[PDB]
Amino acid sequence: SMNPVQLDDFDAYIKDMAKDSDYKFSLQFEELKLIGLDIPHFAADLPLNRCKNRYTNILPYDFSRVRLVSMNEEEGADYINANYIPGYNSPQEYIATQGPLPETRNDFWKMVLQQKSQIIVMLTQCNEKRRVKCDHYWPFTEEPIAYGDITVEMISEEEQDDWACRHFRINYADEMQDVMHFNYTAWPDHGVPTANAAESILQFVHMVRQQATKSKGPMIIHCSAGVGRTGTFIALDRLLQHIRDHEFVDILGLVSEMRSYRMSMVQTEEQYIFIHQCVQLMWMKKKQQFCISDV
Ligand SMILES: [Cl-]
Ligand SMILES: [Cl-]
Ligand SMILES: [Cl-]
Ligand SMILES: [Cl-]
Ligand SMILES: [Cl-]
Repeated sequence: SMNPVQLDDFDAYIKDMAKDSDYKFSLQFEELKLIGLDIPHFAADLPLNRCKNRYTNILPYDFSRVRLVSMNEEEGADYINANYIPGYNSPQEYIATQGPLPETRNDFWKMVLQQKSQIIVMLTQCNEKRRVKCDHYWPFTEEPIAYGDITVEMISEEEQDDWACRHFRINYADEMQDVMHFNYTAWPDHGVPTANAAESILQFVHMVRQQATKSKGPMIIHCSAGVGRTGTFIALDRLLQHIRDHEFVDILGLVSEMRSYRMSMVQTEEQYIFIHQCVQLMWMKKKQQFCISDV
């Protein structure tokens, strides 16, 4: 479950991964399916926490789960469906979480505050094609809204074709924190995304990364399950940095590592292949960069 590939061999690699109706893609993916099967998630299974999980089979591992501050000995007080994930720069660079439910939106804001996260990435619209994905857990207007103990004011909201950016100021009594929220709204349909789809997503990943160099705390990433589009964005973000610095990539290693921190990161084979497609584009662009001589 690591397979590092030299970038000047990546073209031939993906052609081989693609032969026989993507057979080697499937085989790697079947390797990945096994990662984390015997890592405990006892907390995720507590009775009082059943209603805090969007899905019954997307549960946070106990070792990497994010804990909320607990006033109580009440069961599951500290629980949220979120895990820390390593990144390119730090071992707790990200938090991958499900899209908040109405019943957990308060818990979600508590996490943002307690974790001192200044960046939230949302890879879904609240509803898509008449299916619920995520509660609209932030305000609709500029008027501050109380979410349990934490008030959120939208300071600004900028909408583009494929994404929107929102500045939130959050407070808990005398404690105040500023948070940027980035919502990608054009996540492609099943199955082979266009060239423009891949380019749009890479542009989005680039913009979030620019804000991350200015900020501190974990970067919170969610979709609906907090595994599929979420793992994909995290993979892409790390791969962008990696490919800037190196002449090789290990995508298999990368997803294997992520699945050790949260189950089912990169949910589908189609997403796994999409990562490879995005890496082919990153490589093309780096090769364009090679035609400029500075040093
Ligand atoms: Cl950890
Ligand atoms: Cl850390
Ligand atoms: Cl403060
Ligand atoms: Cl890795
Ligand atoms: Cl996809």
